Amino acid sequence: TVVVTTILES
Amino acid sequence: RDADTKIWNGMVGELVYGKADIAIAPLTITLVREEVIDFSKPFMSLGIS
Amino acid sequence: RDADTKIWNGMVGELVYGKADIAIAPLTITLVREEVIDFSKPFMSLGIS
Ligand SMILES: NS(=O)(=O)c1cc2c(cc1Cl)N[C@H]([C@H]1C[C@H]3C=C[C@@H]1C3)NS2(=O)=O
Repeated sequence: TVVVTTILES
Repeated sequence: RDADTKIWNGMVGELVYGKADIAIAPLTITLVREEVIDFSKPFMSLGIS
Repeated sequence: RDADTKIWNGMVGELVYGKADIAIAPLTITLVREEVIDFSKPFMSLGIS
């Protein structure tokens, strides 16, 4: 699978 | 960038150091980030308000 | 693109077919143009009005 990085901002 | 140690942090660090493959995230398209990782055509437009 | 002939015209047609090196123009970043020629990052934002 592919690792999708992101951040917790509404 | 840390100014002296010259390692990237953050999500740009996760992409450079091979931890992650794609940053689908509110990452601002800047010059100094462009040189070390590719950016898409921007998916959303913004400015100082 | 020409319909039933599949030949580009115009400013995109000059870049695909090698007659021109670079387009400093009001040239809209669209899907089918991206598949044949690379675009830079946008330099103005607009819309159909
Ligand atoms: N409505 S919006 O502001 O979220 C928004 C913003 C943008 C959209 C589409 C929408 Cl719906 N598309 C453009 C795209 C068209 C070409 C130019 C920039 C990319 C490729 N990017 S943008 O200018 O950043």
